[PDB]
Amino acid sequence: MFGSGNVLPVKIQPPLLRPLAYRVLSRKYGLSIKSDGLSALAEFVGTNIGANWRQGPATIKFLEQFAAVWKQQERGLFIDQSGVKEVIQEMKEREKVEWSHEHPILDWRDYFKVINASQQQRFSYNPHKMQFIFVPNKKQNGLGGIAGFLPDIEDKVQMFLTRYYLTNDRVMRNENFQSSMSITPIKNLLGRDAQNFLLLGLLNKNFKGNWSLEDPSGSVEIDISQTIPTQGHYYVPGCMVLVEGIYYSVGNKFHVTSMTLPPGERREITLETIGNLDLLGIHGISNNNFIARLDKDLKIRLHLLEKELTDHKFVILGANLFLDDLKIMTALSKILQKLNDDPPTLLIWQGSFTSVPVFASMSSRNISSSTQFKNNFDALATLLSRFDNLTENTTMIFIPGPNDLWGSMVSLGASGTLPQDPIPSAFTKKINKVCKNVVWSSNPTRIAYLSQEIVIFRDDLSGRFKRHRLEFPFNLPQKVQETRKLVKTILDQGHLSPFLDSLRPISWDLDHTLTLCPIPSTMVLCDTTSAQFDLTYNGCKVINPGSFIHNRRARYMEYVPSSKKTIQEEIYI
Amino acid sequence: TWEVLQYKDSGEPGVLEVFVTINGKVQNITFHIPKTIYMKFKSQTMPLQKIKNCLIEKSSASLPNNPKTSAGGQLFKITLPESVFLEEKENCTSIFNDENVLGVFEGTITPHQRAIMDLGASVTFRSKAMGALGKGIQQGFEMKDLSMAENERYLSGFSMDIGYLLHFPTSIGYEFFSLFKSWGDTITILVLKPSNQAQEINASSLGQIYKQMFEKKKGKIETYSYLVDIKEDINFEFVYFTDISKLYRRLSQETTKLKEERGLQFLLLLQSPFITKLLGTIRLLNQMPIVKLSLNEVLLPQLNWQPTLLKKLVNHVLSSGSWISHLIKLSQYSNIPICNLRLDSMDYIIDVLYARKLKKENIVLWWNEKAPLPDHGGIQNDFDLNTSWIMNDSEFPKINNSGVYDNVVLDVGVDNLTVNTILTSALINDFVHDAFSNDALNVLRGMLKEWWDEALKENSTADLLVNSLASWVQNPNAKLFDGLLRYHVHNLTKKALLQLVNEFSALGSTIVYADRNQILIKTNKYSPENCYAYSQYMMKAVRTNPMFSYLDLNIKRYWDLLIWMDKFNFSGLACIEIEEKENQDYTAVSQWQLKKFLSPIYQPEFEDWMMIILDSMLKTKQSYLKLNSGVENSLNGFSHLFSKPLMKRVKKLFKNQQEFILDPQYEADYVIPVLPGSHLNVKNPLLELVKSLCHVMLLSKSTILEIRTLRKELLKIFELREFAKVAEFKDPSLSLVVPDFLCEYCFFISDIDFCKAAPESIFSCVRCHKAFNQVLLQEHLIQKLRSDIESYLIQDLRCSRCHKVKRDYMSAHCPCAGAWEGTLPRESIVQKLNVFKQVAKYYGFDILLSCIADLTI
Ligand SMILES: [Zn+2]
Ligand SMILES: [Zn+2]
Repeated sequence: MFGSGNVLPVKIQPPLLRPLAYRVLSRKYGLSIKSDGLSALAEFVGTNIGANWRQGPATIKFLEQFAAVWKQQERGLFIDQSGVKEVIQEMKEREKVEWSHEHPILDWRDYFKVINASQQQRFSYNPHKMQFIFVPNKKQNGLGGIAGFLPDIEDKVQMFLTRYYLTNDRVMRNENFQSSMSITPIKNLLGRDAQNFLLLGLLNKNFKGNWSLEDPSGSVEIDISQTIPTQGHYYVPGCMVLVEGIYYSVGNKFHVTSMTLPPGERREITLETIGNLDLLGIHGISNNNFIARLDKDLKIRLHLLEKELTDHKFVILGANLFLDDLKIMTALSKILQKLNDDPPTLLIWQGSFTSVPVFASMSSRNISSSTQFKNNFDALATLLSRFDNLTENTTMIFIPGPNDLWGSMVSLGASGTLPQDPIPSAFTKKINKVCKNVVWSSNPTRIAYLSQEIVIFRDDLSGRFKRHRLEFPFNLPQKVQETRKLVKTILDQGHLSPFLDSLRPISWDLDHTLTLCPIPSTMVLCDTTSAQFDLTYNGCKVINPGSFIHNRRARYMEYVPSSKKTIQEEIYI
Repeated sequence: TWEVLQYKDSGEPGVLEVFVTINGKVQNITFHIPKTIYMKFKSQTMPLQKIKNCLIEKSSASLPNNPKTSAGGQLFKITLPESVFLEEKENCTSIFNDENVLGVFEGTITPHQRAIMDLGASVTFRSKAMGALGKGIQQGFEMKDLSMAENERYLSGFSMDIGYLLHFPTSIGYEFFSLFKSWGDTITILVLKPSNQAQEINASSLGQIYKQMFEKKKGKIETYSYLVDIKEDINFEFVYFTDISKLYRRLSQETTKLKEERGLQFLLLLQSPFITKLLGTIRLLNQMPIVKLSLNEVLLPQLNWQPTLLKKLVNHVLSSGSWISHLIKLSQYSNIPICNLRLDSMDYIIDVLYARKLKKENIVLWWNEKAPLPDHGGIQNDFDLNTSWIMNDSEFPKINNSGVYDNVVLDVGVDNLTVNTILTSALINDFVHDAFSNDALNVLRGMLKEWWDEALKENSTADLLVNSLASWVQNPNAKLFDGLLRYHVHNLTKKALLQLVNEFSALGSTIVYADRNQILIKTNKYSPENCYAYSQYMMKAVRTNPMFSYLDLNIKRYWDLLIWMDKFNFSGLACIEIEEKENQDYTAVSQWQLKKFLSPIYQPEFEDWMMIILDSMLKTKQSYLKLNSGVENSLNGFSHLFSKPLMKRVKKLFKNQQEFILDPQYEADYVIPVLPGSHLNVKNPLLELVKSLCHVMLLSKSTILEIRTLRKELLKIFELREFAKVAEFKDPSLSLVVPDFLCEYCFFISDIDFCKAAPESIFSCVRCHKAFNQVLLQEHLIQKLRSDIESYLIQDLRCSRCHKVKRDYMSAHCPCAGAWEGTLPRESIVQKLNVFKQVAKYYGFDILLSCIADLTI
């Protein structure tokens, strides 16, 4: 940390700091000093130095370092007391790194954070400005009724065009289209009789019931008689696909020769295209005037200390675990005892916590279904009280399932709004009296572990993908093949759930969380309709446990991020 | 014969433990039943390469038509045992994990409920080809060995003792166990206490409680005392604990000694809120055949609860026998085992009898146990706007006609409206994606015709079914809750109510209000003494109608002179029964919720002036009727009787208003109250009172000119114009309604309005006057809030000029070049959420406050 001070701290004042305030940093470096920031600086110089603050060169060097650090961030032309607190904490981290550099011998909790779908910063693409632009959150602005769950009426219009121009950028950046053909907007096609064209289009079924491709300039009807699709992919309505074929002006139809998805791009390619924007906000937060920049040396240092920390493990349970079943309770007790042998870093708990959906019943004599949910969480807290190591050393993350209390109150266990909110805090307070650090997050959960961005998602993807797949007239282990098809489709979209709004709705204000234009290094799709798998593709890791029980066995994972390795372990129940 | 007591779930796939009786001996036999599913394929070809011990056949039955699929394949019926079903469940090369799968109908059916449906309460075996019955005894019985039997012989009489066990949870945190022995002479009570300092010993008081209820229930036990119990005079035993861990072991010993007392020939009446946790904690009850009743949580005070709880214990002990005999009478007709049917939930017998007739008529069930959604082939849990629209929208369109009425306004109560609607579906109608399957509704219509015909023979079971079908349809807890079915019944109920309005209008009677129960109409007569025979002729003429022949229409109240705003704001003069009296035993009813949005000094003056208005209106109507008999109504010119005192009273009240509004001594009478419906802000309380009085006087369609001149003269003293912005009236209560909230006691399905109703009539039933628990009210407000939020998020966008729906899903603007606006307003949802926040802050729904807290964050 800091150098050791021999004498005791004293409480020096903003008086007699007056010559040692404006000359040293406000004239040499040009930063205006407010009263509260000057008081905080006087307090911290007092605690660092003591009685030798009048004749100490360390005060002058520390103020020069303060002005220099405020010059790299440029968080403001003024000096704020909260800003002094952030700069002081970053300096404590900075000289901790420098002390580790002096003698080769930080903390992981200083940089690890959890971001829900509501807490994520908003970004939107503009090809009239040709790049990204950040939108400040409106949750603080206005009334909480207006801010919470009431998005603007234009955002439904803007959502799929934003996804379109993101997909257009990701396909224009690829070497294949900087070569083969070029993309023409759909509105230009009508009039060009019998000429070959290549398109990017939102695939849709129109009011007539035929297949169509749509762009912000319009739409055209297509027919899929002559298609030769690319093997290894999934095609569902709502896909934005590359379509090559010939338009005919007789019946206003487009005859498709071949169809494919746009090719993916790696994570570092996306970050160098955007210019290393800190999208999650690992260093401060992005404001309106200044956008937060991820430092390259900071990223290298976090990668180095990530490779230094090798004992950290991520234990992932299988999803769809029912708290009301006694066999699941016994199996959870055994596997939590096995985790009580050695506590991990994070224990991400997920799945549909109750077997039945929680609905407004008409049995007033019996305990209600929400009361059953509360009693099940109290029994879970009673089991967690038996194990001190997990509640002392391991933080836990709670991901909602499709059948939890909060989202499926009106959906009744069905598909609902895609950004499913976390489990209510009033229904689980005893868990907060047991665990030292527990985070109840949304269904798309973006956790930042050092230099790693991890996305957690719980959805039955493969059943919906297989049910609404595009059937054609003209058209190797099976589980592995379908696994590669699912992961390649999801990463080539750059979206968690690329379905239409009729298939699965998305709340309008928070779609950027579900938009996966920055491809994460490792995400965990949790699909009980698919088998367990682990693959890497395009610089991304996609892992999947499926259901919690599979033929009298409880399945869990130990994922180390340092060597990027996952061990699949099953427990015979 | 083999009459069956209990079908019992077991840990083995496809194996269930069955308790029957032979010669009064309770026999336990393991039973093996394969599961039958229905499979929808992409093509007509069957790939069946080698599947071990499975029957695959073609099936000719149509499917439940969910709107997203309404191709070139065929339905197939497949029967296979559940264990080997699990053997090809794990194989991905099997047909169950095929990629040519369209749907898997009835894949979640348990062997237990399948044995309930298929085999009935009366089963017989076949011995035309059987090597050894004992080999069938330990090796189990298959369904090809069995068939149905006679229903009347099932439980004609049993010489078998009951074992009666209850768990009591109290509001103060106490826990009670009680054990009864009919063969013994002991009633045993285990009591938990938090500390030994708390005192609950009442052995002599329990004896006095028994002596109090002895003469009280001697006349009630004796109806069934010759069958259910031998000696009602038994002795009391008690034991006390300060903990719960050894209490399970004590209960285990005291229930294990029953097994050596009788020897596996008795059933247990178990009443505990927790069942699965109970059977996890104690073991010998799980093998024991159990009849079950879920028990309401006992709510008791801190002190003097002890005689109340001992009274309750003696009441259940002495009232068990009539419940047991009612189980026998229910099981005689229902053809369901006595242990497996739930008496407490009447929808189970409805579901199984319905599904029996569905399986008789060769049509695939949507029987789903552990979810309110149907099966629909397993392609459920996918969002569609069709099912969200037909499952979300629960709204009953009331027909409201405000005004003053001098005819004899009739109140008729409509009973069995849903039953008469769904029973006469073939007369109301005299490829659709949102339509229920027609043949299943013909099945239900014929079944309800059979139930109604059996109800006229005073079958109380069938009476309970025909009174419980309307609650079965609305309930998602039932196995066959289909949203298309409920929407079909709700739309037909709307059609039947509108046809009832048209039929009452075809007899020269205009309605005032229409609802599910209460209907207020306006006749052509002026006095009820001339209107009684005409009302009887009208109600018998509408009972003559073929579309309405099962409708229980009963007159509730005669209204002579009525003012109508809605059901929550009405005043006038009424009589319950017609009598030969000069005064006719008339009474005055004033039920203004408008009065509550006023200052407390100004509240009784509103009722005073309403009484003056009513008395002047009766006097004017009587004078006009006597003068004329010997478009405007009889009420013209009534305000000449009392405008002269009212102007002076308003001026005196104005003089009192300009003195004491700002004085801090009298300001407490001048405050505005905060109510959950209130959204407006008052500026002058006397202005609001004058507006309310002139608006209730302004409801008259005939003398609106004279009332307008009176309002013009009254608004001059406040120095306001005739048509000012603040002078016009708005309703000070924003309508918050929850649709179709029914009590479990009298099954009255009503819509509860949380803003415009009194707090006394909200938490309890309207007719039964039995208090609802607040938890399900909170749950229904959560459901209504998320329904409104979901209706905001799934939303068509319309043009500002063309008013055309958005066909191309993503575009800048319409070809008419208008902007896209929501079908729902931007401010409507936030006013709904603000009224939800206000009603949560008023009525103290802490779960709803927490929901707003997590919604804002
Ligand atoms: Zn009631
Ligand atoms: Zn237009």
